[PDB]
Parts: sequence; C-alpha cells; structure tokens
Amino acid sequence: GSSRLEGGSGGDSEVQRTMLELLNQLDGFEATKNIKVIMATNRIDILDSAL
Amino acid sequence: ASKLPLVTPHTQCRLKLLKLERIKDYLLMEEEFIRNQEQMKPLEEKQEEERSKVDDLRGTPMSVGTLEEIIDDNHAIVSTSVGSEHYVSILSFVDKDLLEPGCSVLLNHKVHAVIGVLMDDTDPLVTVMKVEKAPQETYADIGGLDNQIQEIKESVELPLTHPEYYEEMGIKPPKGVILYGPPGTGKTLLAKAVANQTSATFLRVVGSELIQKYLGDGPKLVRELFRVAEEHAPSIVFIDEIDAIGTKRYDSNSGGEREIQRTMLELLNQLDGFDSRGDVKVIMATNRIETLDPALIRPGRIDRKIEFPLPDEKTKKRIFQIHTSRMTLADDVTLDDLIMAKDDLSGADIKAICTEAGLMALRERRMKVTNEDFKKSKENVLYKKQEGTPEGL
Amino acid sequence: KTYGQSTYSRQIKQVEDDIQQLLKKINELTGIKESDTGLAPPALWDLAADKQTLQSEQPLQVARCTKIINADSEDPKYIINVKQFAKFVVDLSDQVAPTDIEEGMRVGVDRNKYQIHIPLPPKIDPTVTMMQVEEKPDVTYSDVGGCKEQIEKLREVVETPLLHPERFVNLGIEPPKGVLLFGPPGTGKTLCARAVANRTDACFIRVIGSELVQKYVGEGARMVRELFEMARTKKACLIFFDEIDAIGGARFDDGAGGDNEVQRTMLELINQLDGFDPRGNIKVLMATNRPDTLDPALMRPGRLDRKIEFSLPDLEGRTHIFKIHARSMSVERDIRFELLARLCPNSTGAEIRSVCTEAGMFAIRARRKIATEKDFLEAVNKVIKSYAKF
Amino acid sequence: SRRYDSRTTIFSPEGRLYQVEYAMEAIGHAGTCLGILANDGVLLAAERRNIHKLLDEVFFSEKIYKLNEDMACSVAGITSDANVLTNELRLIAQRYLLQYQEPIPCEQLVTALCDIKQAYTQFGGKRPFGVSLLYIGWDKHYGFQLYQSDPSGNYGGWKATCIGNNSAAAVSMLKQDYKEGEMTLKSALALAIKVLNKTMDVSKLSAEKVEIATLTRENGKTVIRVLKQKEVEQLIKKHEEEEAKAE
Amino acid sequence: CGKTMLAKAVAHHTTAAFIRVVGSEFVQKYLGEGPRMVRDVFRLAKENAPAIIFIDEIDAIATKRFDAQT
Ligand SMILES: Nc1ncnc2c1ncn2[C@@H]1O[C@H](COP(=O)(O)OP(=O)(O)OP(=O)(O)O)[C@@H](O)[C@H]1O
Ligand SMILES: Nc1ncnc2c1ncn2[C@@H]1O[C@H](COP(=O)(O)OP(=O)(O)OP(=O)(O)O)[C@@H](O)[C@H]1O
Ligand SMILES: Nc1ncnc2c1ncn2[C@@H]1O[C@H](COP(=O)(O)OP(=O)(O)OP(=O)(O)O)[C@@H](O)[C@H]1O
Ligand SMILES: [Mg+2]
Repeated sequence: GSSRLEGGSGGDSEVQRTMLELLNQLDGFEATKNIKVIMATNRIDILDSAL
Repeated sequence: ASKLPLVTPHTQCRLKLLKLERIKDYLLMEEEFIRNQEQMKPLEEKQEEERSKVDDLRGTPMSVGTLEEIIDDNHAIVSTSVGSEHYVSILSFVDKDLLEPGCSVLLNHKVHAVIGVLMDDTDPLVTVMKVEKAPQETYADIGGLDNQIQEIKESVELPLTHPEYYEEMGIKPPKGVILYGPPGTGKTLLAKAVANQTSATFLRVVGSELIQKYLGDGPKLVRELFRVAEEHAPSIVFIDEIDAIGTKRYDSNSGGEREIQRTMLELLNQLDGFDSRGDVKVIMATNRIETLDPALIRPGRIDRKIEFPLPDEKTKKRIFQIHTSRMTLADDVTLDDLIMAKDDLSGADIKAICTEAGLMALRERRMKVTNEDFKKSKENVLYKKQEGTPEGL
Repeated sequence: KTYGQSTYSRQIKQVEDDIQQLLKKINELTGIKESDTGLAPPALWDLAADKQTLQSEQPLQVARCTKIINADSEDPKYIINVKQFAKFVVDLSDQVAPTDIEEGMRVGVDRNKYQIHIPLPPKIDPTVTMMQVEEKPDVTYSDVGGCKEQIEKLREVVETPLLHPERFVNLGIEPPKGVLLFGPPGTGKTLCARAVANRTDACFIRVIGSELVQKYVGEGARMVRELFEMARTKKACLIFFDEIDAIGGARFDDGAGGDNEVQRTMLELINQLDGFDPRGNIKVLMATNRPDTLDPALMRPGRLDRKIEFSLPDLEGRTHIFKIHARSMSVERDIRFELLARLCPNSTGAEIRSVCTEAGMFAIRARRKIATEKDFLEAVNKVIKSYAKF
Repeated sequence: SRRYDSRTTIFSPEGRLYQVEYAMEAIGHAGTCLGILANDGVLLAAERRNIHKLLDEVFFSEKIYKLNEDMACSVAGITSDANVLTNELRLIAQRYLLQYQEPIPCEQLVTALCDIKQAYTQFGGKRPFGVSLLYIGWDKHYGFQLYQSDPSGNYGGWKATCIGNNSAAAVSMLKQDYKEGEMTLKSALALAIKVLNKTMDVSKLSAEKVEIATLTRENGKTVIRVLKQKEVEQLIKKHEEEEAKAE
Repeated sequence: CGKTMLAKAVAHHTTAAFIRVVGSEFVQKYLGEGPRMVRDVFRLAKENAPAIIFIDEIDAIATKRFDAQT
C-alpha cells in the first residue's frame, strides 16, 4: 500500500486491491470479538494513513 | 419504461392531468386487449422456439472478442483475443443500446458476426471513492450550525427533493459550494452528513491524492473522477483539502508545481467549461482559502461560499454533551466550568478532550469519569499550543 | 400530511401510481426478462430469430482488416500487413477499383486468398475522436452582451471568411487564422467560443491544454499530429484550445531538466500551425487568463494572428447581461434594471448570473413565486458585498 | 542587490516577524534556565552543557555573568551573540553610573538592552540576536528582581520562569509548586534542584551538569556567588533523601 | 576485486556439475519464458545431485524497486 491511487492505476493495482480487501475485512467485524490485529512496520512514515 | 413525456407545464395543472389520464387510459386498453389475447392463447410455445432459432444461429462455442469500432451501420470491427482484427456483420438480435467501443462482444466461432455483449466490472473507481453511509453519525450528531446546514440542504439536497420550486421560476440550483474556515470546525462532517442523508452517489477525494508521481496522471485522475459521475445519475463530488492542489498560482515556481497547476486547469475546465456538466454538484473544503486561485472559486464555478466559525459559548455545551453522551460520568461533572473558559476551543479539540478523559478513566480502572479527569485532560490537550507568547501581542 | 402543494397534487399522484402499476403489470404479462447475454427485446429478436441473420450469414463473408504498406508496379499487387497474423502480397477483388486503394489505408481482405474487397476509415486514438462536438451547443450571439467589438473581431476571423469566401478572395486578403482571447476570469471567453461553435457550419473540435500532457514520452506530439491530420481530412474545421497556457509554457531549460516533454509537444503544435507542411482550412482559437506565459514562437503572427481583449463590461453591457439572464424567470413586471446595473460596481458576467440566481433563491425562501425588486436588492447585497473579500 | 537580500526585517502576510520566530525557536534547544525570586534572594539555575572530560575549568562560572556589583544574568541561545549582548549591557551599566553616580536600577538596564535588540529587529537588514536573557538584581526601587528578555525586545518580570529547553515542563511545575511570597532562599534552591532534576532528563543532577547563582544582600551590600561542588552535591543528596522518605 | 575469478576457479577444481548463466539471459521476449527458463535450470540442477548454479550479475533481476504498471 502506502496509498490507494499512487501510480495512476485507478485503484486496480494488485498492491491496492490487497489493501482494499484488508480494509473491508477490518471493517467486517466488531470491537467486541476478541480478535486483535497486530501490525508491524520498520518505516512508519511511508505507512498508509487509511489504516 | 420508455414512456411518453407529458410536456404539459410539468407543474401540477389541469393539462398535466389530462395528458396523464390519456396515457393511463391507453395503457388500460392495451392491458385489457393483452389479457384477452393471453387468455385466448398463451403464445408461450410461439415465444419459445424463437430462443431455439437464436441459439441455433449462435453456435455453442461463442467467442468473447472486444468491439473496437462500430461503422454506425450494423457492421463492426471486432478484435479476437490474440489481437487480430476482423470486420464482421452485426446481427439483428443484439441489443444495440449496449454496444460501445471497448465492450466485450460475443462473436460467432466460424463467422465472428456479433451475436451478443457481456457486462463488465463496476469498479474502475466507483468503489474506492464512494463512501456509502457515514459511520460517524447522521445529522443528529451535528449541532450549532443550523444556518450552515440549511444552506447546504438548499444547495444540494433541496434541488433533488422537490425540483418544482426551482423549476417553477426558471432558475437552476447553485453550482458548487466551498466550505471554508478555521481548522476543526465542521466542514468534512457536514459534507459527510449531507452525503449519508441524500439519495445520490457521493464521492470523496483528498487533494494530496491528486498529486501524482508520473506526468499526466493527475489530469487523468480528475477527468475520470468527473467521468464516472455522469454515468451515475445525480452525483456529488467533495474534493477535501483542495488547498494542497489549488493555490494562488504563483508563476515564479519550479519543479512539480507546474503539474499541480496543470491539474488545476483540468479541474477548472471540468467544473465550468465548454460542455454542460450534466447533473452533478461539487462541494469543496479548504482550511486556508485566501490562497485559492481566483478562477476556481469564481461565481459560475462556486456560487455559494460558506464560512465556518468556531463554537462561541453554547455550541460548546452542545458538542460536549454530544461526545460525553456515551460514557458513565460521576455526578460532580462541572461541564460549564470547562466550557466557560474563553480558550478558543475547537470542535476537534472538544473530541480530543472527551477521548483523552475517557482513556485516563480507563487507565485508573474507575467505572466512571470524574470532573477532575476532564479538567486534567483539558489542560493536557491545550498543552499542544506552543508559539511565542509576548511576540505578536 | 403537508401544507398542501397544489389542488391536483393527490390526483396526479394517483394517476402516476396506477401508471406505474399498469406498466409493471404489462411487464409481468409480457416477460422481457433481463438477459445476461446482451440479447434484444423479444419483439426485437426481429429479423434476428430468422430471416435476415440467416440471410446475412450466407452472403456476407468475414473480411479481415489489413494495413496496406505498398502498391508496387502499375499492375495491382499490394503488400498488406495483417495485424499479429502475417504479411502478404495480394491482389484486388473485382469490387474495388484501383483508384480507391492508396498506401497506408486499412483494407479488408477475405480469409482464403486475401484479396482486397473494401477500404476502411483510418484508426484514430479513442482519446482524439471524442474532442469532436457532435451535438452543438445552443448558446448564440444574442446571449453574449456588453462585448460588441470583441465579438465583431472574432466573427470576422473565425466565422465570416468560411461563410462568404468571395468577399475576401476578390480583394485578395487571406483572413487571420488564429485568435487569442484573454481577459479576467469569467468575462465571456468560453461563452463566445460556445456561440461560435453553435453558429459555425464546419467541424468543431474542443481540445483542453491539460488533455495533451501524457505519461509516455513522445505521445502528446503524436496526439497533436493525429488531431491535425484528422482535422485536415474534413472540409474545414475549427479547433478551440482552452487553457492553452497548460502546455504553451515559456522555455527555461537550465541545469536539471524540468518540463521538457511538454515543450516538445508545444513545438510540434507550433510546427503544425505554421510550418513547412501547409495548414489547410483550419481556424484556431485559444483562451487564457494569463497570456504572458505563452512562448515567443506561439504568440507570433502566423499562429495567433489576432489578440482580442475582454474587459469587464460597462454599465450598458451590465444591464444588458442582467436582462439576458433575467429572461426565462417568473419575475415582476417593472424592475429598474438600470438601478441594478448601477448598484453593482465593476463585475463580470459570472457575478451577474450569480445575482440572478441568488435573487431567485431569496424569492424561494420567502415562499414566493414571482421575483420582485426587493429580491434583487437582497441578491446584490448577498453576492457583491458578502462575497467581496474573496 | 535585491537578488541576494534576505529581508530579515519585513512583515509576513499575517503580521508576524519570521526571523524573530526562528530566533525564538533556536532558544528552545539551548540549556534550560530557571528563575526563582525568594523573599531574601534571587537565583539562576541553568544547565552546564559543555559536558566533556577534556574541557578545562576556567573563570568563576560558565553561563552566569556579572553586569554591575549588584546584577547578574544568564544566557540561552548562541554563545557569540551572548558575548556581544553581555558587553553592551556592561557598557550601559557603566554609562548610567557615570551620569548619575548611582547603580543602574534593574528595569533601567533590561529595557536599555531590549531597546537595542528591538531596534535591531526593526531596521537595518541584519539578522536578529538569537538570545534570550534572564537577569537578577537589587535596587532601592523594587528590591530583589528577576526579569527576562527575548529576541523580539519584550521583557517581563517573573516571580518564576523558564527560558530554554523543556520550558513548558519547567514552567508547569513552577506554577504547581510556587508559594507567592512564602519562599526562603533555601526552599527556592531546593525547588530549583527538583525542577531541574526533572527537566535534565539525561541522567540525574551530576552536580557538574548544572550551574546555580545566588544574589543576596549582606552587610548592607550585594553579594553574588556561584555554588561550589560540595554544597551542590550536598543539596542533591538532601533532595534524593527527601524524595526517598516521601515515597 | 575477484568476484568472477573465484567462481571460475571453483568451477575448474570442483567435481560436481556446473551450470552458468547471467541474469540478463533469463529475461526474454515472450511471456512465460523467463519463468520457464528459471524452472528448467533449477530442475536440471535437481536432476544431478551434486551441482552448482552460478547466476552472474543477479542485479539484472532482483532489483528492489519496481513499477508494476508497464
Ligand atoms: N458541531 C459539531 N458537531 C459534531 N461534531 C463536531 C462538531 N464540530 C466539530 N466536530 C467534530 O470534529 C471532528 C473533525 O471532523 P470534521 O469533519 O468536523 O473536520 P473538519 O472541520 O472538516 O476539519 P479540517 O478543517 O481539518 O478539514 C468530527 O469528528 C466531529 O466529531
Ligand atoms: N457577456 C455575457 N453575457 C452573458 N453571460 C455571460 C457573459 N459573460 C459571462 N457570462 C456568464 O459567465 C459564465 C462563465 O462562463 P464564461 O464562458 O463566461 O467564462 P470565461 O470568461 O471563459 O472564463 P475563464 O477565464 O474562467 O475560462 C457563462 O456561463 C455565462 O453564463
Ligand atoms: N587475487 C587476485 N589474484 C590475481 N588476479 C586477480 C586477483 N583479484 C583480481 N584479479 C584480477 O581480476 C581480473 C578479473 O576480475 P573479475 O572478473 O574477478 O572481476 P569482478 O570483481 O567479478 O568484476 P565486476 O564486479 O565488474 O563483475 C583478472 O584479470 C585477475 O587478474
Ligand atoms: Mg475542517
């Protein structure tokens, strides 16, 4: 990721389709589900803000 | 279903009634005659076996090609998958309303004559920009604006609800509304609300998301954004943080700023240019507006411009009770004591205060939030002000 | 219920509702189930279930598109290049005469002996065919007011020479072929262009400057070249570049390269306009808010021969514009439109149309159906005064 | 030449002097400074940044400066601009003394220097002085005093202040733990040791990464002193002992 | 500093089978041919139990940055 329209693809890049599916899944379930998604990065700033 | 237009005054009238009664009465005669025929003969067998003749003409191994140019005369140039280019004849059963260049056409195997078309994906960009219902809340969660919300409702919602008002007098709605004001004051929220409340396809974009790292991609993005908005009936576009893209347009600049200016020209043309914009509205936001380009926010492009002041004394009480709404609070919460101070608090600041107080209440295990916690949180949030005190005053 | 919109509201509502019901009932009673295979209404499987499809599949064979590359000897012998299939040396079937075929034109050939049967129109980038106007706008020369000399010049350069060539040809004047329209934002450039497009009687093309920047090197120049070739196929055409400042930027190359491809496309446009290859019957217009940035080679006569200045309208034009836009309104009878023209100091056409619409608004919000003076005074206040600081 | 001019003395489009703002931004990184006015003394507590095993000990101090017999000041910002301003302050004091044969009152002095600084940020085309001052002194008009200055030219009397690194935090505790009019010199020194121990988050007071000053009246005349190592370390031991007993 | 010398020597002395390639060779015109060559090479190596595969100038392939749009 790092953005949803980055290389002019129009949201059809695979790197962006994976991020879209991850966002849909994260919004799928409720806070009260004892399912916490821990995410890691060695470079915070590049990291996308839509997460 | 492809019915006639009354084209009487179009406003409640006696002529609209008689042209309307007439179509109804003809539909009634047609329905009666049809029902009579159906009872007299099903015709199910006759209507069937036409499917059989068609399927006979279209052989089993139908081939998915890609139409590339219709000669306007029941002929076509259809490209097979490999890349070859054939010049075939369009038959009589293909719904020609569905034939445009680039459509996945269904050709015959031995003769490649066009015999059908297929649907395509709906997500060139539709999914990525449309916001659906706002998870935050409806118009209930917004208070203190009253006048501003009324303006937006009249600008974007009222022309959809009851067109008769505008239509009666011959005036078209305003074109676009630009929301401007100090940061944290309710622009994006009000746009979200008028989105989740209306009945069109609302699309959202960030200005920094139009700054592209290949040449001629920003203009393509804006052109598409305004291209899939007429494909979708009434539509709204909200380009937030436009300041990052529309700036004063100083000429003494070098680098990628030229591309910024070129995308700005593309937008400036889309909003009001040579062609008719169809049925779409444009909302915009900018924390800093003194720096926009005169041609972007000029009258025919953006008619309505809305200022957004901070909460003064009482909207603060409203917002506070809005965000403290869902939390168990101790019975010593001197909310006014937190509001009375003329600290120039902003709406986002109020949300920050609520969240920080709730979080420290969680930290201390305490089942309830106390006034002392809220005041401590207020001090902590305001701690993010800084600047040079005597300087400037 | 509500306050009551109209006396017939409920009656029309009822007739609409039962119209919808009768339409749905006939829909169910006729079938017409949507088909995922793109197949026409069964009443329109017509000549399609049979009797033309079965008669078109027999005599109309499949020709294959091929691009002629050479026509050697006087004797017909044609080298065609079938795309991604092969490259042959074929002859002419009897239907085509030798004069019809030229080098470089797409041709159709059969699947057995590959002999030429039909020519075909050239291939044009999909992004270069849409810039044709197709449906012309309805704005006309009565809708543009307060600009009388400017419109005269534009009409004498883009419009009159095509309609009546003999005036100019007799005296021996080749009329100017370019116009640069420049003036404050919202003064009447694009509207006069719309009017010119509506009135003219020849091909019209709309090119945005921001439409000629492209990602891949050497594409914009190709786009311009194709556009001018296309416009030159027609009998006469007008091209109306908007925001030409988009790609007419001044040349300042120094140190690290910056905006150079745009410069190559700009040079290609320059050479197309006035250059070794004659420019046929084409007339060009350009509009800019900032004409200074345009380079020294473009702004030169031979390319942009005229320069029409659009200035903010005078008082007479101010009232005229007010009156044009206040036409299709349900407005009061006597409005001292001179008073309204005075009350707004120097202001452009967009100001005035905004004034008209804001007056309509202040009429609506008061739940009135006829616009009065007080509506227009409130409109002028809310437009000029309140939106001054922007 | 206008091409190379920087325009260090011109307004921005919101009426804020940018060179001044950056000057104040430089101070927020130099050593912290502390002011505490007691009822029987004044005291400056800045941090000794020149912390290396290979530096030599010279002069009676390293950040505190005497200006008259009855006045001293400490600096945060650039060292060289500090020296220039200190020299001009000394000259001002002696010029007043020569004209009136009386020691220069404290606000006499602080406003003379700040007037130089303000003028410097008003016209001339130079960069402004990137220094913020803390002063201390006594005069027959207002007794023990504690002033402060900034690159703009503004000053202020402070019962307790902090100019320099971690200024927000230091002033926050100073607000929480200042008894207006209920402070002895000893208590003020202890409060200083505590606040600085917070602020100098790097390690703890090493008794060597700190500077302390005291201005008092003794035998009818002012006496200025810079705390030695033994007393400073003893104070720190007392501070740790008090905190330990507290816990 | 001797990168292709040592590989050359260990190809002289060693008893196992040796396959040498340059990363600029895998890249080919048609689609599915680069992968096919990679798979073929590794499969031939797997066929001969003792074997060394040398891919000189791997920079032609394993470059980090990509532009997956062309
Ligand atoms: N009157 C209000 N009613 C409800 N929420 C408010 C109000 N004013 C501010 N907020 C809060 O402000 C938060 C910030 O979002 P909002 O859409 O208001 O930002 P904004 O004003 O568009 O900000 P920016 O200027 O940075 O674009 C919203 O989550 C909402 O909680
Ligand atoms: N003389 C005029 N008569 C009538 N309407 C006018 C006149 N001048 C401007 N307008 C109105 O101004 C609106 C703005 O579009 P217009 O074509 O005038 O802009 P423009 O001058 O080309 O602006 P830009 O410099 O931004 O491209 C037009 O829709 C028209 O309604
Ligand atoms: N230790 C050495 N003894 C003898 N010759 C050596 C030695 N190191 C390097 N050379 C010389 O190296 C030359 C060949 O260089 P080599 O092919 O090893 O370069 P490389 O490091 O692989 O280069 P590149 O990074 O450009 O691929 C031979 O001529 C050999 O003389
Ligand atoms: Mg905002």
